Amino acid sequence: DNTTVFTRILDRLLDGYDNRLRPGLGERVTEVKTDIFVTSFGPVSDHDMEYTIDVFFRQSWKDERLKFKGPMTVLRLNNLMASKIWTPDTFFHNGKKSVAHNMTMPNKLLRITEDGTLLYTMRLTVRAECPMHLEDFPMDAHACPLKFGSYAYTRAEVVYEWTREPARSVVVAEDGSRLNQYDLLGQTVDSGIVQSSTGEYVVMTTHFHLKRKIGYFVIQTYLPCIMTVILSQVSFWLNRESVPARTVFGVTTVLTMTTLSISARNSLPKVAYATAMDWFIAVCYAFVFSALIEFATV
Amino acid sequence: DNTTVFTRILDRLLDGYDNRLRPGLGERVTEVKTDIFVTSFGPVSDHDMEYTIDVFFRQSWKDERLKFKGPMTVLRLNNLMASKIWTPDTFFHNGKKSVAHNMTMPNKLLRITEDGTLLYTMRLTVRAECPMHLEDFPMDAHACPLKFGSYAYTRAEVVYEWTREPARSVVVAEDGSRLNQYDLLGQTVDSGIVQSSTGEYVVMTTHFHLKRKIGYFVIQTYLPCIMTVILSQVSFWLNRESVPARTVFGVTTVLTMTTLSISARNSLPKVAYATAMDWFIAVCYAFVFSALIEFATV
Amino acid sequence: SNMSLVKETVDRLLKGYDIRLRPDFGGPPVAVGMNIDIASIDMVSEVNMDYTLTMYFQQAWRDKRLSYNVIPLNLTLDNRVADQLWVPDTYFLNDKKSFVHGVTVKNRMIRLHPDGTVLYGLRITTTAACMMDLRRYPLDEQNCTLEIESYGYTTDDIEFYWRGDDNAVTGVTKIELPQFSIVDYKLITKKVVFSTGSYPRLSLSFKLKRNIGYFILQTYMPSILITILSWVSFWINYDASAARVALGITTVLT
Amino acid sequence: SNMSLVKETVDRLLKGYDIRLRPDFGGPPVAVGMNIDIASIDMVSEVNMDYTLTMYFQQAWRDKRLSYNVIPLNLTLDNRVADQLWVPDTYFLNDKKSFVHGVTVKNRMIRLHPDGTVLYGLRITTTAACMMDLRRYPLDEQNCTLEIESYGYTTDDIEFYWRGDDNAVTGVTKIELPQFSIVDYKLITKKVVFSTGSYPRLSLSFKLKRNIGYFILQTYMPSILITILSWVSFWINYDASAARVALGITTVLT
Amino acid sequence: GDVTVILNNLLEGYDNKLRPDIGVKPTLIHTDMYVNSIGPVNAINMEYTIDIFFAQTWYDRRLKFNSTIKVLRLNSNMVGKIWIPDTFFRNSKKADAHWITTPNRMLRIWNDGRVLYTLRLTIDAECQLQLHNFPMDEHSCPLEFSSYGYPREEIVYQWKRSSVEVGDTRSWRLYQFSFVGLRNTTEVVKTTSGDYVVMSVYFDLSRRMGYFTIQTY
Amino acid sequence: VQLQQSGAELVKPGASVKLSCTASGFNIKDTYMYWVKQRPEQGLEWIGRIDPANGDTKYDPKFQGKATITTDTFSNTAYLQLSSLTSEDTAVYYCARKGLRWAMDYWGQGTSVTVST
Amino acid sequence: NIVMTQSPKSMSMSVGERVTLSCKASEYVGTYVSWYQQKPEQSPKLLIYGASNRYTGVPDRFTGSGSATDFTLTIGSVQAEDLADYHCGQSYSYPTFGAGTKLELK
Ligand SMILES: *[C@@H]1O[C@H](CO)[C@@H](O[C@@H]2O[C@H](CO)[C@@H](O[C@@H]3O[C@H](CO[C@H]4O[C@H](CO[C@H]5O[C@H](CO)[C@@H](O)[C@H](O)[C@@H]5O[C@H]5O[C@H](CO)[C@@H](O)[C@H](O)[C@@H]5O)[C@@H](O)[C@H](O[C@H]5O[C@H](CO)[C@@H](O)[C@H](O)[C@@H]5O)[C@@H]4O)[C@@H](O)[C@H](O[C@H]4O[C@H](CO)[C@@H](O)[C@H](O)[C@@H]4O[C@H]4O[C@H](CO)[C@@H](O)[C@H](O)[C@@H]4O[C@H]4O[C@H](CO)[C@@H](O)[C@H](O)[C@@H]4O)[C@@H]3O)[C@H](O)[C@H]2NC(C)=O)[C@H](O)[C@H]1NC(C)=O
Ligand SMILES: *[C@@H]1O[C@H](CO)[C@@H](O[C@@H]2O[C@H](CO)[C@@H](O[C@@H]3O[C@H](CO)[C@@H](O)[C@H](O)[C@@H]3O)[C@H](O)[C@H]2NC(C)=O)[C@H](O)[C@H]1NC(C)=O
Ligand SMILES: *[C@@H]1O[C@H](CO)[C@@H](O[C@@H]2O[C@H](CO)[C@@H](O[C@@H]3O[C@H](CO)[C@@H](O)[C@H](O)[C@@H]3O)[C@H](O)[C@H]2NC(C)=O)[C@H](O)[C@H]1NC(C)=O
Ligand SMILES: *[C@@H]1O[C@H](CO)[C@@H](O[C@@H]2O[C@H](CO)[C@@H](O[C@@H]3O[C@H](CO)[C@@H](O)[C@H](O)[C@@H]3O)[C@H](O)[C@H]2NC(C)=O)[C@H](O)[C@H]1NC(C)=O
Ligand SMILES: *[C@@H]1O[C@H](CO)[C@@H](O[C@@H]2O[C@H](CO)[C@@H](O)[C@H](O)[C@H]2NC(C)=O)[C@H](O)[C@H]1NC(C)=O
Ligand SMILES: Cc1ccc(-c2nc3ccc(C)cn3c2CC(=O)N(C)C)cc1
Ligand SMILES: Cc1ccc(-c2nc3ccc(C)cn3c2CC(=O)N(C)C)cc1
Ligand SMILES: Cc1ccc(-c2nc3ccc(C)cn3c2CC(=O)N(C)C)cc1
Ligand SMILES: *[C@@H]1O[C@H](CO)[C@@H](O)[C@H](O)[C@H]1NC(C)=O
Ligand SMILES: *[C@@H]1O[C@H](CO)[C@@H](O)[C@H](O)[C@H]1NC(C)=O
Repeated sequence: DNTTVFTRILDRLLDGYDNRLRPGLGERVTEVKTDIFVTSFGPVSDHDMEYTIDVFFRQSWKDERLKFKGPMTVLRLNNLMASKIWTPDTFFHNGKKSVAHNMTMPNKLLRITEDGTLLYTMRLTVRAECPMHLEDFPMDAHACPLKFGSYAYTRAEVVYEWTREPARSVVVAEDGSRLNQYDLLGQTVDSGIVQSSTGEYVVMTTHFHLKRKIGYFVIQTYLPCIMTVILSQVSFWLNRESVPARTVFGVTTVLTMTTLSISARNSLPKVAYATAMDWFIAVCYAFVFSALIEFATV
Repeated sequence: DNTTVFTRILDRLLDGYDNRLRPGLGERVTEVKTDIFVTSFGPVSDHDMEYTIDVFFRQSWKDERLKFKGPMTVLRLNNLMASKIWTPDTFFHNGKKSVAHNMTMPNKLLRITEDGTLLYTMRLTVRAECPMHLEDFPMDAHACPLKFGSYAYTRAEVVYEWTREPARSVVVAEDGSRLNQYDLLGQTVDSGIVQSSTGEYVVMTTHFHLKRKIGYFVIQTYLPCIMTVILSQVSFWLNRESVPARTVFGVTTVLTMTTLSISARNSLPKVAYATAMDWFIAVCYAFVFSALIEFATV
Repeated sequence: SNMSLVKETVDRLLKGYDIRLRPDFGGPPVAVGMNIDIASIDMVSEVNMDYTLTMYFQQAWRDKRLSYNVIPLNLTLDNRVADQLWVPDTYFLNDKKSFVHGVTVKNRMIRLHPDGTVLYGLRITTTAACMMDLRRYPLDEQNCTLEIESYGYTTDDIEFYWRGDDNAVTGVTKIELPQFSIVDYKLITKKVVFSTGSYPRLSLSFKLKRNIGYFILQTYMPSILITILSWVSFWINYDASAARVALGITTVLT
Repeated sequence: SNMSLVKETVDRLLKGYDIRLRPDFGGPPVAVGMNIDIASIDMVSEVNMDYTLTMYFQQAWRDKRLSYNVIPLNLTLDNRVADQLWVPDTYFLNDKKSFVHGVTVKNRMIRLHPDGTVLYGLRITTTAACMMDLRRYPLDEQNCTLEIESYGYTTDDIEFYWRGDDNAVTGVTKIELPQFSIVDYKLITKKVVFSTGSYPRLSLSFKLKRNIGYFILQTYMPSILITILSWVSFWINYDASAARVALGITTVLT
Repeated sequence: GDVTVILNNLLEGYDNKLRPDIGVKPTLIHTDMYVNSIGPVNAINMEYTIDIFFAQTWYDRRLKFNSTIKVLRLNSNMVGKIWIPDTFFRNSKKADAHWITTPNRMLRIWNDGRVLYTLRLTIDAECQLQLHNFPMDEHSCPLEFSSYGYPREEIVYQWKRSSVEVGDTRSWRLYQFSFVGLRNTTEVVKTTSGDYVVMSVYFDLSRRMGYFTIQTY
Repeated sequence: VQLQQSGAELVKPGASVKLSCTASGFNIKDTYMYWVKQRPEQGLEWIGRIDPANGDTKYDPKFQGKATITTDTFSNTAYLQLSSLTSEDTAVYYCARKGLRWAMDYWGQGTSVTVST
Repeated sequence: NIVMTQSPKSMSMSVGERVTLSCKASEYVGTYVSWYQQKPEQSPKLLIYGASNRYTGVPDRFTGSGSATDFTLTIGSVQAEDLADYHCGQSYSYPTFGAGTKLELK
């Protein structure tokens, strides 16, 4: 007792409930209101060209079949109740490998309001592909997208919308930022349509604008390259008669420029095109090699 | 059918059976006889301070509820029967991560004797932590433990014991040794008590005694160091006029010494204290510098 | 006796038990006491900005639906009973990857008491994220935390507290790290507000001080003694240009 | 019809079927025939002392309870039926980690025959421990093996044999490895005794010979050269100390 | 609801262990494929990644229904209730479907019993690269698939003219390779358990020498 | 489907006025309710919005205090009340409903609120 | 506060031919720009919701487009019923409307 009334309410709700059918299957279109809270913007992987993001993924929709009358206006139920009812089959269009967290128990919540409205939040770590053009590397900025929508329900059946104003519908926790070599300038949301052979689907888009931090690349490539160039330069002040000295300087500097070139190329992915750092390295290499040619002519 | 009698026997055994309650839940103490057969002693990771071991973990106990009278004295049953009955929840206290193999089916064994004795064996790969002090590295020996006992059952409910004599209950296959740079000298077992926030528990301990093989470290770190010292010393016999030659001797000998110093440290984890190899490298390093100072002063 | 009695008691307890409803579903919040026994801080990586923590996570609460008086002793039941009972939906916000140890069986405990109290234990190893400020590296002190929170239940439904409030967390002094030392730790009880409500959060945090001993002989001594070697150029006769050139360039390469 | 009758017979076969008891529980051992089709040997590693092996692992045994005569065709059933049928508990003793492929569904086959035979296919990738003797590396030949035996059933309950005994393992010729060449392979049948009893063991072993061509140019050639240039010092007059000393000492460094 | 009644009738007396027309004729399955992306082609492991939307269409006499609803549009809840072909990729080192937020599976059933079943897959297909001519080598290596346990007498796969379509190709992960084009193929392969219709799609990839130029030349 | 907004109101300067927007054919709890004023022959300007299910209200930064949006879920009505009225408040006030892509799909007939003596 | 600049402020273009209304946004408003029609002495009527979507029961001569900040509304052929004031509003953030442009025939 003291909960038999609630047990009866829940048992009545599920009784004669078909969770294979979306709410309002024939009468109307199921309107799912979506919201994202980013508890942490994970590190960006350039080699894999992906970023990790940990979020509270909130979805809300109205289910007439779940209307109830009871002492409580909102039923805060366990996650396991969510499997017995219809929930949207949202998927991430550009998601590579996403994990639904389950410690200690599935990180999901289901809340039912007496009017039939449902709130369904889950905790996720989404790994989404973020295509990048690295022609300006390491002084480059990217808008990493997070597209999501419904699998198996077209615009005519399930549509997605932001719970609140689109500008305020994707919220990033102030302290949640696991970026090391990037800066999160802001996020932008959009809504559109995906044209598919199976139909037309609603896609909700979010773009996170990142600008790469250059301090590490400065310290590891540009300052060493400038220092190698100057080390090659100082040979001119050296004595002409010290031919072995100047030869050692030149050859060692050229070897040093090759090792910096090869070590700098491995950091970024094996893209075909040439990045800004590549041009800087090439020009520094040319300068040191010209110093060697000048010593040879002398 | 000849199988109908056994189906009836198994249905009578499991009728009105509670696998949530240990044998003798209120009257006596469930005494679990334990036995280990090491099919292979996996590699020992010094950097992670852990070792891998593959075993057949054997546990035996008596369950009066499972007494039967049939044409056979022992029921060799499919492992899925193990889930239908009560089994001890043994766990490894110092296990970092374990695998209960189930290819192609759960590698488990369940034999019920007519008098209610149970034999429950399983194939496991236990990755356990082996705290190890590396002061005498690479001339160091370790006693890597393997502690196991019950989860949630105190000594007043479940007590463990070795099946055979304690000196003969951990058996290692002669061909089953996956060690590369360690020598397995033997194993010792002990049984004790552990006090936790939840109660008092029986802990069964096995210690595997390991001796590190030095040959790799000989050929990789010592011979290079003695050779470097002698190569630095050869500079003594050279002419006092050959200043650049002896200078190059000194500088490149120190180059080799620094390379060997950095290359030796990664061969073992990041330990604050200094190992024997570090002392040897430091002494050879001091000798090389000594020789260099002799050349510089002369 | 003592076996059929226990079986019928447990059967009656689980009869008509609604796992979908928390203790006092329509009443006041259920209080859950958190008890932790740190087993090890397995590794602390600056590359991944996380650390691995193995622990015995214990939760205690009261479920009057699981109250019995016909048998006088604490009941320990097979861990699979935890699936038929209600357990708090505790989660660690800052965990990247975690699991419950499952050998030989799920390392989980269910202990019932006559008054209805439920002691629920788990052996959990979790990789938790903690951003590190490496400006003073390797002379830095890090502060990595584990944030324990309820997912679906607000402060109206559930409340968290440390059982003991000083002895709630044990085993910290025993932990040994190859390149770290635990300066101290703190247990914090607070509340966090999200768009969906206010939730109870507990935070266990450690102050880690890095051991400089390894880094000395790994990076500082080589650089120092390479500088010592570089100074040797002065003692050599300045006529031998090639010798001093080789010396200096070798030091730069080192 | 040919659908109602098939459904009827399949319903009859699984009605009152005791999965816990092997075929002929009290009688003679059940004979299981083994076929392997080596899809590939992905990677042989010296550091990890193992090799990955993808294969189609098929087992054939005869089960009286699964005999039907009202339909003259071989019934291939959706592999979910295997969860309701007895299958031998075969396992690979020397495997580290293995999985059955699960896309688009579990890569599993169950085929019944009117005489009672059951074909049980599985697609398995297995990382098997293969300890190596590197005395003659890279001039060495390894003997990686795969040890198949029954876990719960002794030789009084089960007997393994190769189905064909010569063409039981296929695809070894088609296998390709970047660094190894498969000299030959052998199929062995035997019985291994443990304290729990005696069990049937099958062994599949490959002879792998390292392709020296890579290593010659990769390692020996730089060595051969460096030790040749080291002889250039002889042709130079001993008067010029700097050149000879630099050449020898840099050869040593290389 | 009406759809609830229809679905209840369809599943009543339905054996998902038996394929349609089990004792009659081979089940003809039409397969399409949308190549969402061709992931990196790493030669060290001798494999390549590909993300696809696999679609399969067949006819199930047991799923015929008469009603004004012409197509039953369903989510993944029904995938495991009806019979599904056991298609697998023969040269896959490892593949997995997608499960966030729910199983990325769709199921549509028409009046005439036709079933359309699509799902999202990422496959680490293995193909041998003949690294002669590298880094000028050109490769064209497959993504084969077939039924695991059903020989050609029971399951037959068939392509469509517009079965295989590709994405934009600009967001693809190919860095050192360029996608020249694709071709499809069907054949019969002799196996220990019988003859199986093996369907193949070949992706022609041309290497880019630009990166290795900078790296080594 | 239709918002039966109140009638035109004549208000002396400095006197608060209550404007009601009655919704029919839908539950205001479902969507947001908006209030928009249009000056004579001028562009529209958003005043504020209310989320009746939650009760939250946001305002054009220039209307803090000068306006107050409230709802009556039981009455299925939205109210706008202006604290103080000046010569600048003699406009037409519209009630609108949040639409498909956050568009104001349904508008009320409007209320003429003239401030004069 | 996104400011939607709507131009031209007025039009007297001849009946029967093309009309182009261009609305520009100060900041990014992805596709949440809507077009409302306001006939004299009457409440506004929604014409375009989102960018390039028509509302139910709208003449097919109306069509819009726009991506980030440049949005336009096009009428294939004017009619006597199209003589009305048109306002562009954004809903990416708290709503703001444009100045509105009057359409006239002559
Ligand atoms: C050795 O031991 C191994 C370890 O046990 C063992 O591996 C395990 O094998 C089993 C069986 O093969 C696996 O169980 C299956 O899993 C399928 C999905 O697999 C993927 O996902 C799971 C994780 O599961 C979570 O997420 C999925 C995704 O949505 C959910 O479906 C689950 O509910 C679950 O969600 C919970 O967990 C979340 C987070 O953890 C929580 O947030 C959440 O709230 C939930 O609590 C992964 O483990 C899998 O990864 C592994 O497998 C891949 C294979 O390629 C490997 O590559 C990888 O490395 C991993 O090893 C994988 O990603 C399920 O679909 C499947 O369940 C269906 O089938 C069974 C059998 O018929 C049914 O009983 C079951 O009910 C399901 O059918 C229903 O659902 C389908 C839709 O999928 C419907 O189409 C169908 O009609 C039916 O609907 C009906 O029932 C519904 C009730 O469910 C009802 O709602 C409907 O209305 C309708 O009535 C099955 O559970 C298990 O995952 C493996 N685990 C691991 C670790 O490998 C291995 O096989 C053993 N080896 C041998 C040789 O024996
Ligand atoms: C995520 O965590 C949840 C919470 O535990 C897991 O749910 C558990 O799922 C297992 C596997 O299905 C359930 O065990 C099963 O029970 C049924 C009887 O109900 C039995 O037929 C099966 O053989 C199996 O034993 C378990 O009850 C369930 N626990 C609860 C309370 O939810 C879920 O599996 C996790 N997801 C994954 C796969 O990571
Ligand atoms: C590691 O980092 C955490 C996070 O900053 C530190 O926790 C902080 O601890 C202090 C003192 O224990 C908290 O301040 C206190 O707040 C209460 C609020 O009622 C106030 O009454 C006290 O007077 C005091 O100001 C602080 O809130 C807390 N941080 C957070 C985010 O909650 C922790 O001390 C650090 N060190 C260790 C060893 O954990
Ligand atoms: C790789 O290593 C395995 C294991 O050492 C080799 O298997 C061995 O094969 C020989 C020849 O078939 C077996 O000898 C046989 O012994 C039986 C014992 O009664 C005897 O009756 C036969 O006449 C024959 O002499 C040997 O037992 C077997 N080793 C084991 C442990 O079973 C294998 O040959 C090696 N090479 C390859 C390519 O697999
Ligand atoms: C993919 O497979 C389809 C079907 O096998 C091929 O379709 C044929 O296309 C040619 C045009 O070159 C037509 O002449 C044939 O009539 C088509 N066959 C059928 C049955 O329609 C298609 O060419 C294949 N695509 C490739 C190989 O790239
Ligand atoms: C053969 C085939 C073709 C297309 C699909 C398919 N089904 C969907 C459903 C939803 C969404 C968003 C995308 N879907 C796609 C793929 C697609 O069209 N893209 C990516 C543009 C499935 C099988
Ligand atoms: C943190 C750090 C420190 C030093 C380097 C460095 N590495 C090189 C290699 C070669 C040459 C010529 C100069 N190098 C320099 C010089 C430098 O960076 N300075 C002086 C600030 C890079 C990073
Ligand atoms: C497999 C291998 C190969 C070479 C070495 C090696 N590394 C050094 C470094 C320095 C010096 C002076 C000599 N080195 C030698 C060779 C050597 O010391 N021998 C022969 C006694 C070690 C292991
Ligand atoms: C159960 O355990 C608690 C705490 O360990 C103890 O106080 C209590 O006496 C125990 N109950 C019984 C019946 O022993
Ligand atoms: C059934 O399988 C057996 C296996 O050997 C084969 O010989 C026989 O021809 C098959 N029967 C039919 C009808 O295909």
